[PDB]
Amino acid sequence: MNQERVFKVLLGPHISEKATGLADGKSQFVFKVATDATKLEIKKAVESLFSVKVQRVTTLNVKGKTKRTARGLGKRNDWKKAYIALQPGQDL
Amino acid sequence: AIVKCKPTSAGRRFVVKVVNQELHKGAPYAPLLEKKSKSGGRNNNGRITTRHIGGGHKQHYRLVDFRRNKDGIPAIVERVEYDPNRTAHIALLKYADGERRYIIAPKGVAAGDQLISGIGAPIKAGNSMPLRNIPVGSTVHGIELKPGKGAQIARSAGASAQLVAREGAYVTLRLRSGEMRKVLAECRATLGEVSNSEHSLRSLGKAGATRWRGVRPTVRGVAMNPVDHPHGGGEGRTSAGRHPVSPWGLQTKGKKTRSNKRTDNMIVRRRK
Amino acid sequence: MKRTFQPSTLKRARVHGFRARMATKNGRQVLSRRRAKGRKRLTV
RNA sequence: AAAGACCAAGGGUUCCUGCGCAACGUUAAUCGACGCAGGGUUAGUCGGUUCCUAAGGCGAGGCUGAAAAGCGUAGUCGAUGGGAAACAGGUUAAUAUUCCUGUACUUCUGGUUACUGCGAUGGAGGGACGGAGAAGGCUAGGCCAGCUUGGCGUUGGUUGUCCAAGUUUAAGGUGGUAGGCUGAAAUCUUAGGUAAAUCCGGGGUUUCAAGGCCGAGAGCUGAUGACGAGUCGUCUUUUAGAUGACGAAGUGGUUGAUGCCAUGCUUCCAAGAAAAGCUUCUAAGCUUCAGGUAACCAGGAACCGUACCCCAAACCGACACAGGUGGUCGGGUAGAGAAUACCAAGGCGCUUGAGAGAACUCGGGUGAAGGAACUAGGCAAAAUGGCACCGUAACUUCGGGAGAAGGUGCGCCGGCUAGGGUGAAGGAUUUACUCCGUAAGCUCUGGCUGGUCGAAGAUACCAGGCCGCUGCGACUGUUUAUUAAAAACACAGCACUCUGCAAACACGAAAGUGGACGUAUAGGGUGUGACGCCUGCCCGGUGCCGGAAGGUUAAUUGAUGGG
Ligand SMILES: [Mg+2]
Ligand SMILES: [Mg+2]
Ligand SMILES: [Mg+2]
Ligand SMILES: [Mg+2]
Ligand SMILES: [Mg+2]
Ligand SMILES: [Mg+2]
Ligand SMILES: [Mg+2]
Ligand SMILES: [Mg+2]
Ligand SMILES: [Mg+2]
Ligand SMILES: [Mg+2]
Ligand SMILES: [Mg+2]
Ligand SMILES: [Mg+2]
Ligand SMILES: [Mg+2]
Ligand SMILES: [Mg+2]
Ligand SMILES: [Mg+2]
Ligand SMILES: [Mg+2]
Ligand SMILES: [Mg+2]
Ligand SMILES: [Mg+2]
Ligand SMILES: [Mg+2]
Ligand SMILES: [Mg+2]
Ligand SMILES: [Mg+2]
Ligand SMILES: [Mg+2]
Ligand SMILES: [Mg+2]
Ligand SMILES: [Mg+2]
Ligand SMILES: [Mg+2]
Ligand SMILES: [Mg+2]
Ligand SMILES: [Mg+2]
Ligand SMILES: [Mg+2]
Ligand SMILES: [Mg+2]
Ligand SMILES: [Mg+2]
Ligand SMILES: [Mg+2]
Ligand SMILES: [Mg+2]
Ligand SMILES: [Mg+2]
Ligand SMILES: [Mg+2]
Ligand SMILES: [Mg+2]
Ligand SMILES: [Mg+2]
Ligand SMILES: [Mg+2]
Ligand SMILES: [Mg+2]
Ligand SMILES: [Mg+2]
Ligand SMILES: [Mg+2]
Repeated sequence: MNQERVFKVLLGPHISEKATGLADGKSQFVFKVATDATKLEIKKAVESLFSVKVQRVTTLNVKGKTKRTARGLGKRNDWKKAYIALQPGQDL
Repeated sequence: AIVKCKPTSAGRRFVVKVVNQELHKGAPYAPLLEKKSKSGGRNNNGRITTRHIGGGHKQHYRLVDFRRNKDGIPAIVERVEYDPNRTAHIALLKYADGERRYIIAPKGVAAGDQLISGIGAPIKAGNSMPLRNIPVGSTVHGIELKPGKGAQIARSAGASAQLVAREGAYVTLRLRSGEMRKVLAECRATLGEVSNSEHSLRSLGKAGATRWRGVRPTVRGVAMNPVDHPHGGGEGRTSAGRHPVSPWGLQTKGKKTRSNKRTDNMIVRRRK
Repeated sequence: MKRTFQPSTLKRARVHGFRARMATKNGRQVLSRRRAKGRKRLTV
């Protein structure tokens, strides 16, 4: 990242029960990221934005669900999730 | 060195093995080895083209020096080894400059013998020289046909040729086939007989030993149906029912098949 | 009882996939035929 | 030795939670691999990717081919193989060698310092490997004892030689052991390693013999840690899910792998990948440079997979189908055992039930007297069955036949008695992961006697029926997937014949390829079919081989005649 790509990397926080439990207990925050966002681009984006210090980023790709309904077998988009751990003081 | 096995089981009865205890017990010479992947006797096209080939033992090819062209430099035999590629034994020559090579072992050659090739090579039964320097009457093996091409004629175990006549530029050899052939006197040959002459005395005892050597079974033509073989067909056990032929229809009792007009001048008298 | 279909996606790809078809001229004809008929799936 | 737990393939959300039951589920369904919605898969070390190649593919030019194309060189792909490194504990409804805690390891990048000849597409080494067998050394695991905690038994006894549970702990570091391999060093020189080499190979001297490489495992550390029945918080909350601190013992002996040393060792013949990474040597180049080496500091290790099923209801079989599906782990008692029986850890009772207790069918148990009279035929059944010991015929190719046949003993409890192994002591080498040895204790194998119970002691499961004559095929093997397993096919052995290498022969309009990186003791085709004794007569027919005096005979040529 060396451009306006910083604004196209993080798609938004993930609002699961596992996400909030991770935010409270540990200092990890689950974000939705672009499917072609590397772990380095996510770390830089969360540091430029949100003005925090990132300790480690782990990512995983999530398969979109199919839901064969209503004259055919549809399919939701594949999406990427990032677990972002900061320093203990920071809360993002 | 011919050993008959005791009949401790069926399949061991009639096993007669050639056990040469003078052979090397260790590994072959690695710099002279090379990968040799098997075919099932199969073609460029993946077609068989040669029946009864398949499923033997993995074998390294040994780079045998057929053109003994290191003239002048003496060699020490220093080892005789088993070769899975041929019925003859091979000897690992160590030349005076330290270069190591593989040659077909002559009959009496053992480790420590001195071999030399060239014009002035002494006449002893391990040496190589052009056929013009070999006296008439000598027994030779590993004879070239084209100068520089390498040994081609007497190479299998026990093989030898007889130098019978010498004209101007050609030498007449008597092959173990009984054919009298003309060879250029410039071509090289090695004096003496090839080793492992008792290889013909061996008896495999069982169907498995033939399979160990990569030979698949032969099915007789009379055992087939007419669609597969000219000899096929017949109610009950029947003979060929016709003059015997190959599966492709060529007569196989007599019926000479040589059709090489180019090389006919090299054959003095013909025998097979 | 072993049945005739023993799936292997690697073997399936190498025998019937898009690049296997495009490699030959009769394979390109299959893709032309299946495009002309309008098949949603072109290869497997 | 799975109907348990996994890895792979295959599938693809079936995983978990809330709501739900129309259809799906061979019944009902509140339940579900079903419907709706939400959630869930976290890696420098696992597996890929990336590096390297096998078979094989494609293949610039090229060669060949009416065209389409075929083949193939340089190359470039292609794992099922080779090539860096991670373990334990905790934790979710659902992920974890990935998150957290703790302790490691590997490999890169940047900078600073100090020293310095660096550099491949090449040379050398290395990587790097078969079958079988053996006897060791370990380890996991098992068992016993001791210890800790708890218990004192609805019915005789049970404060004891009693009962129950627990008694755990990895990678890494250190160590260089059991054990395996190999003589080492200096100097001089050199037809070799396509060129060069200081490296390798060869040759000649001198010295010393002990230097080097590999290597399970032990011990120590990792670990004052973690784990640990439970105790105290008891918010609760009934079924005791969680809730957060503490938490005892945590030691010896023996047995012991199919796992590791071991890619070792011995032996055999059928003679046992490749390439790279890696080490080293130089060439072109580069010469204050670059580059290399070592130390320190700083930082990094991207991308993809990860849920779930996986002898299965989620894969292949149209099905929630008695079938098929590669690899790994595999505890206890008995047992030779991965057989078998009963159990463990775990997982299940197989998605219609309820009765009744006819014929008949299926699958079994027992059976008077007889005992193959059945039947095409002892089909089926019944029977035999283990170990040790005694004993064992014709015939034989001397190996066999043979477990021939047949017989005896076998449980349990005592008395006496012979040896394995391990093993504190002690001694030695009181050099050290050393050797000898060791009482007790554990553990294994026996011998001789006596008693005793039952109808019966190889008591269950498990576990040969045997003999005689004869046909065929020598034998192990193979075969009609789905009515034929055979005397058929193969086979070792035998013989005939072809083939002189650009081999015969085969596939290919061809190039080329197989034969074969083989060379007549070889290769092809044909027949016969171990072995033993043998294999007789016929060359008229047909084929094949050899010969060429004569006859006949193609295209071709075109004398002559007739138009
Ligand atoms: Mg991480
Ligand atoms: Mg990942
Ligand atoms: Mg044969
Ligand atoms: Mg045959
Ligand atoms: Mg037939
Ligand atoms: Mg025919
Ligand atoms: Mg007849
Ligand atoms: Mg299972
Ligand atoms: Mg679904
Ligand atoms: Mg479920
Ligand atoms: Mg229903
Ligand atoms: Mg559902
Ligand atoms: Mg090609
Ligand atoms: Mg081209
Ligand atoms: Mg490659
Ligand atoms: Mg692989
Ligand atoms: Mg799970
Ligand atoms: Mg090299
Ligand atoms: Mg082996
Ligand atoms: Mg009482
Ligand atoms: Mg040692
Ligand atoms: Mg999983
Ligand atoms: Mg079916
Ligand atoms: Mg069912
Ligand atoms: Mg099934
Ligand atoms: Mg199977
Ligand atoms: Mg069993
Ligand atoms: Mg009766
Ligand atoms: Mg009776
Ligand atoms: Mg009777
Ligand atoms: Mg009768
Ligand atoms: Mg009757
Ligand atoms: Mg019967
Ligand atoms: Mg029975
Ligand atoms: Mg009965
Ligand atoms: Mg008869
Ligand atoms: Mg038979
Ligand atoms: Mg059949
Ligand atoms: Mg049958
Ligand atoms: Mg026959």
